[PDB]
Amino acid sequence: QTQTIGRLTTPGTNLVKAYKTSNPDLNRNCYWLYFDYYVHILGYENGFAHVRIGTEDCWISKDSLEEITIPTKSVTEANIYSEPSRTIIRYVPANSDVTILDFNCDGFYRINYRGYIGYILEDALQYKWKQVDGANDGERAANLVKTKLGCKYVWAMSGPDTFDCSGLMQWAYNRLDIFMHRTADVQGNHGQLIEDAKDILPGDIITFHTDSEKPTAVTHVGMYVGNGQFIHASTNGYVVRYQDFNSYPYPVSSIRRYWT
Repeated sequence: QTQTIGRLTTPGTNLVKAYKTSNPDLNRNCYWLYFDYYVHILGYENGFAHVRIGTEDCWISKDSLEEITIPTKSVTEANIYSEPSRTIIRYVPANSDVTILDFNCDGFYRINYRGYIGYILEDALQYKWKQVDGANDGERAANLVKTKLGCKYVWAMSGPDTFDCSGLMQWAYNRLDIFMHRTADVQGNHGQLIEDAKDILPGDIITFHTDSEKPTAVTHVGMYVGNGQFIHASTNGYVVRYQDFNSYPYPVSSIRRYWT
């Protein structure tokens, strides 16, 4: 499928309602999407853009996002194929200036090279769309939140500069084209369940019971980042901060793995 790149702009605010069809009851949105998130644009219809995050697709107002392209230079000669697979369309010298139109196409960017359109290997271009390093998406997610240490706590925010506990998680996995829902309790009910804290890995999310007088309730979430530490947007300082996993005095509800 041919797709373009969307960056949410939500003019004048931080959120836009999402719907599951192009003719919705505007009062019955399935959830929201947020400022500076990234999506694949599937198409347009009835004033809405059809967007996709990983395995999730929904509809948002065309005014809430902007279609964008990404220029970069190549660092490794390779062939621009007609689809993300090594019919040849052209060739890219040493470091040619190109323009990316789509990403994460089974290892292949979709680009424009001096007027020629097609798919090129990800590692051939200087720009790396995940931004961070890591052995798997879990470690990448962990390194993404580490970049946010010190960011201030604000309710209902998901970046780029302020966060609440659940927004930090959804922001991090949106940067990896992996969708999770917005609230802590829903996040803790999806992805692969890790029943054993000794088996946790960076990028795994942890939900917690933080109210002793409502001990089954789930309002708070963090992400394991290795070495017995997790990171969370916390009201204990109103900041994104490290937290010692073992001495944290609030019980775990679930450990969930959204990376594969």
